[PDB]
Amino acid sequence: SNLGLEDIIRKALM
Amino acid sequence: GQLNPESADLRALAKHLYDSYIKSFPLTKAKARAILTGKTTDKSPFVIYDMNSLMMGEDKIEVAIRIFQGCQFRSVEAVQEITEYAKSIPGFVNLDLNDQVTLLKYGVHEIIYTMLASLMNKDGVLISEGQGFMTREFLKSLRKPFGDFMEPKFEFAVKFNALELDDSDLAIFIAVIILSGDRPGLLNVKPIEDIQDNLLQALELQLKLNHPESSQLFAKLLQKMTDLRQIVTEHVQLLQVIKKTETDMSLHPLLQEIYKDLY
Ligand SMILES: *c1ccc([N+](=O)[O-])cc1C(=O)Nc1cncc(F)c1
Repeated sequence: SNLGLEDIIRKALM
Repeated sequence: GQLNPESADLRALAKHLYDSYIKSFPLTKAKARAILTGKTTDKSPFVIYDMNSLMMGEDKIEVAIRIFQGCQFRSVEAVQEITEYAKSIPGFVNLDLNDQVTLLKYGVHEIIYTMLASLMNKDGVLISEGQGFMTREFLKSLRKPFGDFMEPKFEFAVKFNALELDDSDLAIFIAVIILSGDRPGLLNVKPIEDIQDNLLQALELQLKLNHPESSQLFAKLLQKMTDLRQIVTEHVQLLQVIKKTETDMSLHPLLQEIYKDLY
């Protein structure tokens, strides 16, 4: 999802 | 063109990106082409070309919403690899964090379709981690709406693959996609365009050095972004086609699992 995808990206940027 | 400090810096950028790309993406275009052209004798994929062969390949392997949920789950690794790649692009991690997320959330779909083209030829697409090959006409033959899912991506991939880009080219192209100043909701467009300007200079030089056969390849490649954008935009309409499809949408379980490998 968009919200799921954003969270994947945010975690990966950590 | 001259060999001067700025051109050397653009070559060093291209190399940096290429090295990062190799480190970030284990499945390269070269590996995929070696499989498709019959040279990875280590791994000869099984060919699925009709319902009979689909059943013979069983050991090697709402319906549509479950497909999309499953392929999105299977694409998490790709998203993570693309995000790791983005961190190597000079300047990217210094951007506003909200802009980093915005760039990636729009860019990843276009990049996944770009990488999907490496898995495709005019006959079909690699699946099951290169252990299988699903033919294009078999996908196209499937009942609506499934039979329409992939054909526009094959049409794109044939045109895109006709450019004969290699992994060194793709590394810069993918970085250019990520640093798109046009994404909606960006807060600070100018630092993004400053990086993209540098990436574009590096791509232009890369393509001139690497493709003497193709005079306007830079322009032709940038135009491929329109096709990528169309495919992404259409996915929202696939979702509407599914809601409005009053017909039976059962699909063989093994075809459901093959679709989960696609995008
Ligand atoms: C996954 C698996 C198979 C297909 N397909 O055959 O069309 C599509 C998808 C899918 O979820 N694609 C996708 C997801 N998020 C954004 C996109 F632009 C595309």
